[PDB]
This record gives sequence, structure tokens and C-alpha cells, in this order.
Amino acid sequence: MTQSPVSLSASVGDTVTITCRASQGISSYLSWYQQKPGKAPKLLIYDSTTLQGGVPSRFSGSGSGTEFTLTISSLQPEDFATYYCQQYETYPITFGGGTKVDIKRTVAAPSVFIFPPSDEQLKSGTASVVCLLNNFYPREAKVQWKVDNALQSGNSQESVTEQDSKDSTYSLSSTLTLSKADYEKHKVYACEVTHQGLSSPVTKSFNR
Amino acid sequence: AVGIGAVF
Repeated sequence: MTQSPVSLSASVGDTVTITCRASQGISSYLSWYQQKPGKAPKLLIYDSTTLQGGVPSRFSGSGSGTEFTLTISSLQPEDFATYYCQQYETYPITFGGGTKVDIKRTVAAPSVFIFPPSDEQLKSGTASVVCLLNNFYPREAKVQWKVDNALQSGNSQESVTEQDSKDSTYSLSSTLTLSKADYEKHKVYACEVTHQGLSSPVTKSFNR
Repeated sequence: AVGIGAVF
């Protein structure tokens, strides 16, 4: 089972297509679901082509055998969501990996900020260095950590907000977590940010 | 079929 694409940007009024491939051939035993964040899934279409009562007519399912398409015509604001196919020819019942449809807007470069650990965090015995990428679009972004101008992997974690309801951007935190002894066996700390809105990777840094 | 495909 293979659902594509993994993600998709569109505007209100567009027509979107999502596809599911099931190479073993599953006749018409496929359904489509919609899911919004923090909510239960909703069945849109079953038996490949049947629209569930109460689901808007702008949703249409097609296919038989190996390739299946969900077409969402004239996208409405309520349609920005994640979509999943489900195969039920055989057990185990299996879902596709999902397709997130988000809102298209113009490219916006992140504003990048770096936060040096407070004295009290250093007395903590564990220090967290935070790099903020603020209000960017599209979602795709890359963060690398550099200590003493040298690459560091393994001790960072990323967290991202949902698309902002006012300006349709994302924000992301990258947190580098080290022991106090380790925190400054080092001198200079930096994070380099790569994004489509930057003509070249931006680095913000500190030392002390 | 299985799941909702076997309710009948």
C-alpha cells in the first residue's frame, strides 16, 4: 500500500488529487478518510466510489484494482486536513501513510533567534539551547547544530506549530540538550537554518 | 472482503 503525495499545498477553490496504490489488486475494497488535528477520522467514501451521505459532493473517489484516486474539487476552508486511504480486501486492514493538505501562501523566510541557557539552568545540571525559526512558509526546513564551529548530531529535538490561522505560517523550535559539564567544554554555539526563503543558510550564534 | 466489506 502506498499513498501519495505525503503533503500538498493548495488554495480555496483549487482541485486536489490524492492517490493510493495497492499492487496486489484489491478490486473496489478501499475507503477514504478525513482527519483534523485533535479529532476523530471521518469516512468520506467507501467501496472506492460511493460518497457517504452528508459528505459534500465535491469529494469523489475513483479506481478499481491497483490505483485509486480521491479528487477534492473546489477546495473549501473546512477541507484542509489529513486524508487516509484504507484497504479492506484482506486482514490486516491497512491505512495509507496519509496526505496532509495545507494552505498555500507566498514563500516567507524564517526569522531566526538563538537562546543561551540561563545561569539557573546551568546550576540545573542540564542545559538546553533553543533555536527558534519564526513565521516561515513552506513547512520544509533544516536545522544543523555547530559547537566550536564543529557539527554536532544526536542531542537535539524539533517541535513545530500547526499552520497559523492568521498568516498561514509555521514556527519551529530546535532544542539542543547537554549536561552542564558538557555544555561548556565548548566556547561558541550556533544553529544554521536552511529554507527556500533564504538565498543562503543563516547562522545565529553565541559564546560565553 | 473484510471490515466494512463484510457487514453483509
